[PDB]
Amino acid sequence: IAKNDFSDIELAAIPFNTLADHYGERLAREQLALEHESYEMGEARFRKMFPLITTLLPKMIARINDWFEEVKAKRGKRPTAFQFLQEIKPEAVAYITIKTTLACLTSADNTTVQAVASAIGRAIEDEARFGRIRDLEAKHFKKNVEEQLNKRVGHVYKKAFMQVVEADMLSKGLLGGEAWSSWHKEDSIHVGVRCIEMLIESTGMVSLHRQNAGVVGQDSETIELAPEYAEAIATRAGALAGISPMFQPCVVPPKPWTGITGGGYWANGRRPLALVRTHSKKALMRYEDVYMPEVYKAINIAQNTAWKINKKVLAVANVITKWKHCPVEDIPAIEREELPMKPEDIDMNPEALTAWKRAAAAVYRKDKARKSRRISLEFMLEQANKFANHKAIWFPYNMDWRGRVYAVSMFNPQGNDMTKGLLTLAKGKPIGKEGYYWLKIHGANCAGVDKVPFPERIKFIEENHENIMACAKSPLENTWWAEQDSPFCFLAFCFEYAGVQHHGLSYNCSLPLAFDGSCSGIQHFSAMLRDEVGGRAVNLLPSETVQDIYGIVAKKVNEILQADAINGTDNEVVTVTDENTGEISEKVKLGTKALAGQWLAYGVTRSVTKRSVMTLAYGSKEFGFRQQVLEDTIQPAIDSGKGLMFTQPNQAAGYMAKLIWESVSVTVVAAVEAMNWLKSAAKLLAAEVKDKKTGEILRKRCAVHWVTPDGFPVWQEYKKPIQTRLNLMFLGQFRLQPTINTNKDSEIDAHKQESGIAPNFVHSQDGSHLRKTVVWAHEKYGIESFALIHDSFGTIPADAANLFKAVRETMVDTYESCDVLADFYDQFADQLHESQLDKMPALPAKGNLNLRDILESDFAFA
DNA sequence: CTATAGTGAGTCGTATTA
DNA sequence: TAATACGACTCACT
Repeated sequence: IAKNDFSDIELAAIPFNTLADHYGERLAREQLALEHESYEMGEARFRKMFPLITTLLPKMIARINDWFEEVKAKRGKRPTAFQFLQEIKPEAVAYITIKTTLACLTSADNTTVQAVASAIGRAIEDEARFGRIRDLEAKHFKKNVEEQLNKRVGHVYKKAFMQVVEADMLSKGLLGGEAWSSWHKEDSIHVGVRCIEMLIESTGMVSLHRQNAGVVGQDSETIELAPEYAEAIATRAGALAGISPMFQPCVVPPKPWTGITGGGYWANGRRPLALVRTHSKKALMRYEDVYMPEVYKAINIAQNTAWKINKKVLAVANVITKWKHCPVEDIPAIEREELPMKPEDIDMNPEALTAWKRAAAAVYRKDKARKSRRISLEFMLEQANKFANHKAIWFPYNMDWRGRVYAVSMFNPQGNDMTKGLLTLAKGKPIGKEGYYWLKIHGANCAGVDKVPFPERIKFIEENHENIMACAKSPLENTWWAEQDSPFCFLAFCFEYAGVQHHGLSYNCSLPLAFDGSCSGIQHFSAMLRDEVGGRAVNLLPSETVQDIYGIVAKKVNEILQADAINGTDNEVVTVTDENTGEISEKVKLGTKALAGQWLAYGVTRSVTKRSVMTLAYGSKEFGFRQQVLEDTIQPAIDSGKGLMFTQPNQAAGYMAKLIWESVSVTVVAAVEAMNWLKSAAKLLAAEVKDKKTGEILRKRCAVHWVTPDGFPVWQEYKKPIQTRLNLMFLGQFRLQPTINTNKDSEIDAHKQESGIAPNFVHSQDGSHLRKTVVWAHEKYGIESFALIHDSFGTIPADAANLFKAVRETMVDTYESCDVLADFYDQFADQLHESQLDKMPALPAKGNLNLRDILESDFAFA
């Protein structure tokens, strides 16, 4: 083990060396240096900036010292935060805070004092530990290594790219460990809050706002980025110049994963990562010695893909994102949106100061969103411009408790349009007729043209040749591209395309082209159940046309509407018929006849069913859609000015929720029958079997466990949090008493255990597919560069051909030799129940579909 | 999922510390 | 001595 076995001084030297031999000495330090930014800002690096940081940092740092004197100069008990914070270096505490606070303000929703406070403690603790070794480390790579200039060089602008290291040739000292916080959450939060409290004091960077003072289920306290400060981020250029996200890319290939922890990043002066993100330590220890060569292999392969900033697009982005009217109708506006005017009628409540509260609300709900979207954007731009020149960069990877693979860094290939467009693959190959083809297939997809057959997609592309060429030429003048669904990505396609018209198929392209799965989960359920009626619906089977589940699910809603418009119930009486005299209320019930018509008066298209149905693989049922249709279709309808046909809004949702559910239930009968078998399993596995008046524990509440095809075990165990509050005098102004979930966990939550299985299962299932797909597309075919995004697979135009069939292969290969459901039963059988037994099973029926049809399936990527 | 978390005041009793 | 900070509890809440 790295720990214990070695001494602080060694551990602080090992990473640098094992990283200097490879890649050179110049980068060796750049890698550690860069990583060290997660904890402290560099003296030289800072001073060199003579941006926002240049004012925050110094004032913040001074305030931490002032406080330390204040605390000591006083008799009696010392604030709990002190105890922990006093140990840590003020230059690190300040940076971690500022840095971390901002990153948290990127979330348009969870900016409650607890989320923020928690983040700070989680990182301030990472410096508390590791800080020593981190210091030694800085010292060590700051000094020049001895002799050999050929080894100290390394890089050299050649054509070959840095090669990853051999897991077998890795020093023990690099084998990480202990990647879990060890502080009681109370202490953690304690630290957090004070840091925050000090940020405010020294620099009014943020403010605390009381939200919904009174509501027992909504009340809260949140952090808001102070106005003047927010306006600088949107207005100035690079106000976040020296404020890089917690996790940044890499300048050298990521440390391979050999164990449960300590992979990806290199420095030992940091808090090691963790193969699997988990709710607890022990929970993560269940992977200590599992043995899943394929999982690690898939991961390690994924890390390797080299990326490079897309210089050109970075050039366009740096500009347009500062226009008082950007051509991209999505880039958050610069000028705040002014609140609605008041009808002057203050003393009237017909609906004035009744709904006006709502009117203003929305505007406020948006300003916050738009503000925090600006920060995320700015973070990306900063991160983009920061590595714009780097020949190449890499991304370390992680997994969620289900398996799904994720890029650790904030700015990563799994981001949004702009984020994606700013990136492209490091090395490419000559496009060739094969590539040029799909490069144009992607560009089509990049626009809202992906519901049609390939040939016809191609038409669209060539039919806009002059357009594509115009924009590529002068992007700031021919903004046609910025009017496309995936603007920055399309624009990224134009730069390449034109690049082919200027070099022929001998052109070397690296743009990552992706093939996204139609409707993951519904695909997977369909395969494991061989449902033909449903698989086709998604797209498993070949067709002349691209199937559109959300669309075939809509045509069915319509025919029921048509019929219920002709026939159907008749508007019912009131509540006086059920209870004569006393309740003239609900003077309306509305039958199916009226309700349907109201729907036929609105339209009911593919939109009205998209979300309502795609949340099927999330535990949604007929009751779920109710509150879904309402806010996603009717509410904003009324709220706009239309939808005046929904007289009794609450009832309309009820009618539609039914129709969608009744409609889907027949379309993908399988998925439904499978989700049910799983809900009916987690239930028994959860429930606490008890005897009548004896209460003896026949068998306790257990967790649902199963293993995925590529051999990745997964345990799903939702638990009930043990809460508590804290009494914190805030800025000596009032007592902030936040409710917080304590690390100590108790009884299992059978309700969430049940309603969470299905959605979790498939996701885990498509996670293994994504992995197998990386191993196959890497061994069978040359594909070595991957742009994974859960249900979207991408590579370079050259390798596109092979990846396109690779996904089909693995997809097929697995469900032909694996009965996941049965394999599941082989889990909770010999590991669950003792008495009942019956009234549970009934494995769903298998279908008449041929998993081979997939290979030839034209529009069923993934 | 990407972890997440009702609020402040009025009152007491307690170990701690200049 | 006698300040200090804060966990514990109980309440009322636009």
